[PDB]
Amino acid sequence: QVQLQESGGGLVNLGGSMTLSCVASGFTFNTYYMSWVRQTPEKTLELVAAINSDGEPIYYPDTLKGRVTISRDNAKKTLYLQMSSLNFEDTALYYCARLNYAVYGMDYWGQGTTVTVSS
Amino acid sequence: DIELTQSPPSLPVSLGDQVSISCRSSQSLVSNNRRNYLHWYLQKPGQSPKLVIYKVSNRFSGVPDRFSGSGSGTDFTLKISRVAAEDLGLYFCSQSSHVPLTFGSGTKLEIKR
Ligand SMILES: C[C@]12CC[C@@H]3c4ccc(O[C@@H]5O[C@H](C(=O)O)[C@@H](O)[C@H](O)[C@H]5O)cc4CC[C@H]3[C@@H]1CCC2=O
Ligand SMILES: [Zn+2]
Ligand SMILES: [Zn+2]
Ligand SMILES: [Zn+2]
Repeated sequence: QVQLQESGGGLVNLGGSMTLSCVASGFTFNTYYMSWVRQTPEKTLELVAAINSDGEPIYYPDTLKGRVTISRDNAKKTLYLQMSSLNFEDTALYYCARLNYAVYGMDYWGQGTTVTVSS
Repeated sequence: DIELTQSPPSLPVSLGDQVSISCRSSQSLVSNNRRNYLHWYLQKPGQSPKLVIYKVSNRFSGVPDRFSGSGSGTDFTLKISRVAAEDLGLYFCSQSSHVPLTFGSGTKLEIKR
């Protein structure tokens, strides 16, 4: 069974930073492209970042360029997301999702980790 | 980017109903080499999103027989032949034909009051 478990969310002050982790099990993590999708209170879903199996970012939205970093530690089977200068809009449920070659999109999703931005 | 509009936003149903939900794409999904890369996820209440169907009609791993999908171009449909309690939650269509990958406005399947 494919497992994804995010961690690192919590309360952040306006303009602070966040570092999220997602540890993977049940699959060969090093051969899969990965992504971070955030879900707002409104349940809207938005792609935050994507990375290849090689550790190279393949996507960042321009609404966050300069404040986000997606990384992976293949040996630790962990995916990371760094975000700085958090604003009120960064408040969301952050999910890590595995990228499937046949779907050309997300297959499995973690449980998500919540980031709450406070003034 | 590509907007995916889901009709209806909310769908009140009765267990055993046969329902069809819609996802309309703001741009054609046949304009390039990635023809109709339209997928459907179910976000059951309190749980994470699960892949139901990918690439219009393909049932993902673990997807019961009662789910099916159709469409080409800009209008896609997800059909549930007999709604079960396990089918309630938020349905999201998603397209991966164009960059970036985008998600739909959602269709909430809920028990009719
Ligand atoms: C994020 C993205 C939407 C999703 C696209 C995607 C979706 C699935 C996917 O699958 C990955 O395919 C590798 C391959 O092709 O060899 C296999 O090796 C991996 O095991 C598998 O994980 C790859 C890609 C690459 C481009 C991504 C786009 C970049 C911009 C964008 O919007
Ligand atoms: Zn648009
Ligand atoms: Zn959009
Ligand atoms: Zn395009």
